This record gives sequence, C-alpha cells and structure tokens, in this order.
Amino acid sequence: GRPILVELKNGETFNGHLENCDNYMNLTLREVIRTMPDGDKFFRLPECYIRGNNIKYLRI
Amino acid sequence: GRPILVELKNGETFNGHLENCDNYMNLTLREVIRTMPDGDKFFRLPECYIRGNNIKYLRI
Amino acid sequence: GRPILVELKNGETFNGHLENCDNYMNLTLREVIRTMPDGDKFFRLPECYIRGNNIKYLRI
Repeated sequence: GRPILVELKNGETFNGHLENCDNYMNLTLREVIRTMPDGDKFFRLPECYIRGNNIKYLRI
Repeated sequence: GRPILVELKNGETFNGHLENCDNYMNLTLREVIRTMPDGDKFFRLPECYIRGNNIKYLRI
Repeated sequence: GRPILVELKNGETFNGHLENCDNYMNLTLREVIRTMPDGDKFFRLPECYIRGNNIKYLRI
C-alpha cells in the first residue's frame, strides 16, 4: 500500500501516499488528509514528515 | 456569501470559500486562511472540513 | 538573506523565503517548512505570517 493511514500518539491521523520510510519508521507522506481528534480535517497537505517516535500505529 | 469567516471554539478563525454545509453546520471551505489566536496565519489551505460542534460563530 | 529560519516562542521553527518584514518583526514567509518540537515537519506551506511578538529568534 502506497496510501496509508498513520495514527499519531496525539490522536491525529494522517492519510496520504507513502514517499519514504526508514528503519526507525520516520516517514514522509504526500497529498495528505489530516484528521483531528475533534473531527475537523485538513485536505491536500502537500507533504508531511512524521517521526517514528510519534506514531501509535499505521494501517495499510 | 461564498467567502465566509468561521471562528472556532478554540479561538482559531478560518477564512475561505464555502463548498458545503449540512443541517448540523458541518462545513467545507476551500482556499482557506487560518488565523491562530496568537496572530500567526497560514494561507492557501486547499480545503478544510469543520464540524458544527467546533464552531463558535460564522460571519458572512 | 531571503531564506531564513524563524524559531517561535512555542518551540516550532519556520524555514522559508522572506516576503515581508515590518518594524515590529511581523513577517511573511513563502514556501515554508514547519518543524514541530517533537520533530515532525510539514513541507511546502505556501505562505505563513508570523507576529513579532511570537518570535524567539531568527537565523539567516
């Protein structure tokens, strides 16, 4: 799966296309939908980098 | 009004063009300017979805 | 310099090309990389406005 959904420890989720990932799960997503715990969303974030340490889980 | 300004309960404002609104005031804005309570702004957010429950008021 | 790095009092940094600055250090950056204290980043923010009162320091 290039499109993945990443849930952060802070409760946010990022839904985007996987561009890079390293052995520590630091990763980059493109064309991202960011969903807040309160239900608000932001669409079409060009690119987001997420530290492996900040991730709760990832679903493909 | 297609361009509207939405002020959230968390103090942020979103200024963009109205794309959709439902009977619960869940709405979508495009080409949005987001203003933080501390004055910082982010321009040209492609699309934001805001839950009616998170809105304080809307100005047209 | 046009590319500058702005560190905010809230610990975030904004790395982008300087568009405007005023005598109070309210400024505008374009094509910006926003880095969070926890190491997550957002790339290619079209434009950000930052209030002088929110800035800790600026590096060119």
